[PDB]
This record gives sequence, structure tokens and C-alpha cells, in this order.
Amino acid sequence: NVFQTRAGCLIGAEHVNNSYECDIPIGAGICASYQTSQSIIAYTMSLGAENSVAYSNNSIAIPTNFTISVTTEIL
Amino acid sequence: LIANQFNSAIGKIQDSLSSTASALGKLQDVVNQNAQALNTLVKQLSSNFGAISSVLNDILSRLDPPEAEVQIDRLITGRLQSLQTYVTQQLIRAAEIRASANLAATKMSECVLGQSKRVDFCGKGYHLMSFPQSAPHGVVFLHVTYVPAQEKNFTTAPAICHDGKAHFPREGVFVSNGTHWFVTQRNFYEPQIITTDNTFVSGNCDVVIGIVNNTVYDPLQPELDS
Amino acid sequence: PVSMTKTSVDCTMYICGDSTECSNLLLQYGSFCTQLNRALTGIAVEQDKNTQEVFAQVKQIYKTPPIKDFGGFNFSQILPDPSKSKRSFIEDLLFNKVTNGLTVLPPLLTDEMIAQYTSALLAGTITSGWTFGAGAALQIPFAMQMAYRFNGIGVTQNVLYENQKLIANQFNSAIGKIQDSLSSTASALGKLQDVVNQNAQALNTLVKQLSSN
Amino acid sequence: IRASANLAATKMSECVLGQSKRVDFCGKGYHLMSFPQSAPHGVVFLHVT
Ligand SMILES: *[C@@H]1O[C@H](CO)[C@@H](O[C@@H]2O[C@H](CO)[C@@H](O)[C@H](O)[C@H]2NC(C)=O)[C@H](O)[C@H]1NC(C)=O
Ligand SMILES: *[C@@H]1O[C@H](CO)[C@@H](O[C@@H]2O[C@H](CO)[C@@H](O)[C@H](O)[C@H]2NC(C)=O)[C@H](O)[C@H]1NC(C)=O
Ligand SMILES: *[C@@H]1O[C@H](CO)[C@@H](O[C@@H]2O[C@H](CO)[C@@H](O)[C@H](O)[C@H]2NC(C)=O)[C@H](O)[C@H]1NC(C)=O
Ligand SMILES: *[C@@H]1O[C@H](CO)[C@@H](O)[C@H](O)[C@H]1NC(C)=O
Ligand SMILES: *[C@@H]1O[C@H](CO)[C@@H](O)[C@H](O)[C@H]1NC(C)=O
Ligand SMILES: *[C@@H]1O[C@H](CO)[C@@H](O)[C@H](O)[C@H]1NC(C)=O
Ligand SMILES: *[C@@H]1O[C@H](CO)[C@@H](O)[C@H](O)[C@H]1NC(C)=O
Repeated sequence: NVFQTRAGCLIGAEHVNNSYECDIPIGAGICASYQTSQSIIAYTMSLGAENSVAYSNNSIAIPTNFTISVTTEIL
Repeated sequence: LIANQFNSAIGKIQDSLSSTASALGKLQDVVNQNAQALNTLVKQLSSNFGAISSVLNDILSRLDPPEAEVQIDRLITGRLQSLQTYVTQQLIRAAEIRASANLAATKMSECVLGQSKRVDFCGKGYHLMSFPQSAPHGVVFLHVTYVPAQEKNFTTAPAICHDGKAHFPREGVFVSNGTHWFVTQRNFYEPQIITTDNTFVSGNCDVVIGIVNNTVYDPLQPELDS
Repeated sequence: PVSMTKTSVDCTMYICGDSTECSNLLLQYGSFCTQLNRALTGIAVEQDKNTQEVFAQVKQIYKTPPIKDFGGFNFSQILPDPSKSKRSFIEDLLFNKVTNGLTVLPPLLTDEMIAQYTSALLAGTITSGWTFGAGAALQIPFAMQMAYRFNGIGVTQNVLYENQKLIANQFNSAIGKIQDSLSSTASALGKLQDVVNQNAQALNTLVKQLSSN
Repeated sequence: IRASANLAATKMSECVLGQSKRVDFCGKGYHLMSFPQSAPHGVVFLHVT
């Protein structure tokens, strides 16, 4: 049960194919987290759900409804 | 609904702040950091620094002055140098805070006192307003940000021909619901009947890329005809 | 500059590398190490915080569609090159102009990772306008975007389209010029070179001090 | 570095993700747009003005 990464030798973590958000940062793009029965996994941190945009000469995407949100910024 | 949307929005912050104190890390660290600096500064008093003991009152009760002078000097050069270290930390750290304070003032200057136009300066999105809120050793803002939600594809073209000439939209972009062409504002869909009252003239159809044949309505003709 | 080299230093090796007779004398100095080692560590995470808040301003990672019909605007130099690191051409030059207890921690966001951001931040910028900062990125054909972007300095859209081909050509030829300017003088990247240099100097000066009586 | 980084972020935040109106903040001229490009330890912008 050993994973080798560019930052060093990480023991105690199962290497995982699936990418998820980073919970704890390790180095060289590998992040660890505690998931399900549960154990510690390390993985290539997902940069998020990839996307792509239906670019065209001839279309627009104009929203029909919005939100009024509130977030907190703290200084 | 927008009123209610804002109302329900605010109550959510009540829960998120109430649920977790982790939301206030950016203030808690500042209290934490200074508390750490003080604790380190306090603990240094116990270090012997090479002196026979770390209590001044001992050394004075322990040695006569001609030899105690040497030992006390060891603390002084060390303990001062630790205090010197702490002050340098504070100056640098205070600059960081003062950097945020000026940023805080500017946000209060431009996001409370008015609507900022700097993208991602008052939270993600087309900013509306902010409500400053007190806090220990810091400030908290409740930004109110417009974020688009429900979206529909449409087919676009930068212009239309009515008589072989070019129309652009004074405000909006050209769209179609598949059979009929509409021009609408840019961040919340509302189609409109493309009339000359919304459109302006510029050139003809032989230079524009994407322009499409269309019919523009003139409100004037029905009045003259009727 | 954005980030520094995440240097970390062990006081105990630096000051008493493998010497029991020494580390005993270091303990008498109390907590100078633990704070120094804490100080640089605080620097280290700050750099990763720098790179996250500089680049990762975007939630979803966009990728460009197979068609490049950018109204004549030619971005082939700035988009990542799929056949190489999925990095771009102009940046490829940029990586080419640059060059005891002392360890170098690696950056959390790897260079390949860094490129994807700069591909995404570039991708939504191209196909979606500014809307990808506010929320859901909305596809908009690029020639439309300039009509907005010209509308953003007080020149109505009729300038762009009535001058579409030239302006694209002007921007296209413009793009090539940086390639020459970057390729010609290494002084184009003076600031970043400095960021490396004083950092290189700091370490060297730090290293040399070991020779002083 | 940090002040530049926050200056860098604001330049992506305001000048990439939108169109800035701060004269002499996105290069000399009435700003149009900008394309970030990765770089070692730093970032390069291509301010199109
Ligand atoms: C596109 O919008 C137009 C504008 O309303 C629609 O045309 C109208 O359709 C209604 C029926 O729902 C008729 O009563 C009107 O007489 C129509 N207007 C005209 C000028 O003929 C059209 O149906 C819409 N089409 C789609 C596919 O959305
Ligand atoms: C828009 O419609 C006009 C019709 O009024 C088109 O003009 C004709 O174009 C064809 C070629 O496409 C010529 O052979 C005809 O002689 C033109 N008619 C006249 C009266 O000159 C025009 O091409 C259309 N343009 C678009 C972009 O749809
Ligand atoms: C953008 O410009 C580049 C030139 O820098 C074009 O690439 C050239 O394409 C021609 C035709 O296939 C080749 O003969 C050249 O060798 C290519 N040179 C380079 C440097 O790529 C590219 O096709 C242009 N893209 C668009 C969409 O116009
Ligand atoms: C990922 O999947 C590949 C097969 O496609 C396999 O060889 C590899 O061991 C897997 N790794 C993990 C961590 O599941
Ligand atoms: C937007 O969505 C809400 C429900 O979330 C709905 O009640 C409202 O009618 C919608 N607005 C428009 C303009 O359709
Ligand atoms: C627009 O069309 C594309 C496919 O052409 C689709 O993936 C996308 O979800 C559509 N967007 C909307 C808002 O309908
Ligand atoms: C956009 O690309 C399509 C190819 O699918 C082409 O047929 C069309 O003419 C292009 N639009 C313009 C305005 O040239």
C-alpha cells in the first residue's frame, strides 16, 4: 500500500484513478482526502468538471433567468 | 420574487456563519498569528541563551556584579534580538494588514458607497451592492451579486438587411426563435420586434460578415396610412 | 512575478548538521528555529495561494472546439499545441528564455496543470466573452465580442465589422511580433529573470556564509 | 511578490475576465482584452489595446 509521487514517497494512501476536488494538498498536483468502508486516498487533483463551449459562427447563449446571490468576503 | 430572492438569500448567510466558524478563518488567523507571536515572545523569557539561568532575579541573587554582568549580558543580547525579531515580524505583518485595510477601504469606498464595475472585485459576478458588517479586528461584507441562471441557445448575426442596407442593434444582439428574428439585451433574455426605433444605420449588406436578410418594422408608416 | 521558489530550510542541519555536541548548544537558543522554519513554511503556502488565486479564477476547465473560425482572428499561436505538455507556442519560448538542509519543495500546481488554466482562462475568454467570470460561460461568436469590446471604449460596433478583415489581420500580425520580440532579446523577460536571480543570489549568499569564521 | 500577485489576479480578474476601464491599467490605450500566458514563477499578459 505505497504510492510514489514526484514530491516523495506517500505511504498509507491508496492511489486512485478518479479525480475529485482537492481536500488536502500534497505536491505535484496530488491531493489526499478521506472517503468511502472509508480510507485515505490520494489522486491527481481534479481541476474540476471539464467543460467545452459550443462555439459557432452563428449562435448565442442568452440567459432567461438569473439569481440574486450573496457571498461573504472577509478581510 | 427578486425581493424575496434577496430575502431568502440573506437568511442563508445566517446559517452558513452560524453553522461553521471556519468561514471566518481570515480573521481568526490574524488573532491566531498575533497570539502565536506573543506566545513565542513570552516563551523566550525561559531560554537560558547560554547564561547559567534564565531568571534575572536569580542571577542577581546568584552572582556579584563583576561576574553577573557577563551572564546578564548574554540574556540581553539574546532577548533583545528576539524582541527585535518580533517587531520586524509585526511591521511586515502590519503592512499586510494595512494592505488589506486599503483594499478594505476601497471596497467600502467603491462597493458600499457605490456599485463597482471591476469584475470579481465585489464577489463573483455583475456586482450590485454590499453591506459592510463589523467584526473583531476586521470587516465582513455581504456582497449582492447578479449571476445568470437559466439559459437558451439562439442563432445570431451582427446585423440585418431591410432594404439592402445594414442595421446594427443600438442595445442588444440579434437572435431568432427559429422562424422570427429578435434583438435582445445581453444578460437576461427578452426579445423585441426589430424596429428602426431600436436599430441604427451603418453601411450596406456587401461588407458585413454574418448579416441576414430581414424585415424591420417602421412605426411611422401605419400612422401616415391611417 | 507570481510565485517564488518554495524554499524550505532546516535550522538544525543548517546550524548543526549532524553534530550532537552542536544541537545541544542550539537548544539553549530556545525557539529561534521553530519560528524560522514556521516563517518560511508560511511563505511556502502563500506562494501556492498566490498561484491558485492568480490562475484558478475559473471553476470549470474549458477546452476549445475543433473549429477555429474566429472571425479571421488567428489565435493558433496562443492556444495550447495538442501535439506537444499541452502548452502554447508563444509561451513555449517563454519557458525557454528563463534559467546543507536546503530543500526545494515542489509547486502544488504543476506546469502541465498551470497550462490547462491558461488554456481555460483563454478558452472562455475567446468563445464566451466576459460572462465566464460571472457564472455560466455563454458561447458567443468572437466577432460579436469585439463589437461589445469596441462598445467598451466608446467606438460603436460599426467600426469592427466595417473593418473586420483588416482588424483581424492587424491583430494577427500583431501576435507574430511578440514572437520575434520574445525570441530576439532575453531582456524581454527581465523581471522574471530577476525573480529567479535574487532568489538564486539569496541562496548562494546563504550557502557561502557557511565558510565564514 | 504578493502585491504583484494580487495585481496579477486583478489583471486577470478585471482585464481578462472582463474589459477594464482604468486608463493605463491594461497597457497604453483604450483597453480591449488580454490573453494570459503561463510562465515560470510569473505570468505574461498580451494586452491588446
Ligand atoms: C417566434 O415568435 C413569434 C412572435 O410571437 C411567433 O409568431 C407568433 O405566433 C403566435 C402563436 O403563438 C401567433 O398568434 C402570432 O400571429 C405570430 N406572429 C406573427 C407575426 O405571425 C412564433 O410562433 C414563434 N416561433 C417559435 C418557433 O418560437
Ligand atoms: C437578400 O435578399 C435580396 C433580395 O431582395 C438578395 O438580392 C438578390 O441576390 C441574388 C443573389 O443572391 C441576385 O441574383 C439578385 O439579383 C438580387 N436581387 C436584387 C433585386 O438585386 C440578396 O442577395 C439577399 N442577401 C442575403 C444576405 O440574404
Ligand atoms: C494562423 O496563422 C498560421 C501562421 O502562423 C497558419 O499556419 C500556417 O498555415 C499554412 C497553411 O496550411 C502553412 O503553410 C504554414 O506552414 C502554417 N504556419 C504556421 C506557423 O502554423 C494558420 O493556418 C492560421 N490559422 C488560421 C485559422 O487562419
Ligand atoms: C487506472 O486504470 C488503469 C487501466 O485503464 C489501471 O492500469 C490502473 O492501475 C488504474 N489505477 C488506479 C489507481 O485505479
Ligand atoms: C425564474 O425562476 C423562478 C423560479 O426560481 C420563477 O418563479 C420565475 O418566474 C422565473 N422568471 C422568469 C422571468 O421566468
Ligand atoms: C446549445 O446547443 C449545444 C449543442 O449544439 C448544447 O450542448 C447546449 O446545451 C445548448 N445550450 C442551450 C442553452 O440550449
Ligand atoms: C460559419 O461557418 C460555417 C461552417 O459551418 C459557414 O458555412 C458559414 O458561412 C460561416 N459564417 C460566416 C458568417 O461566414
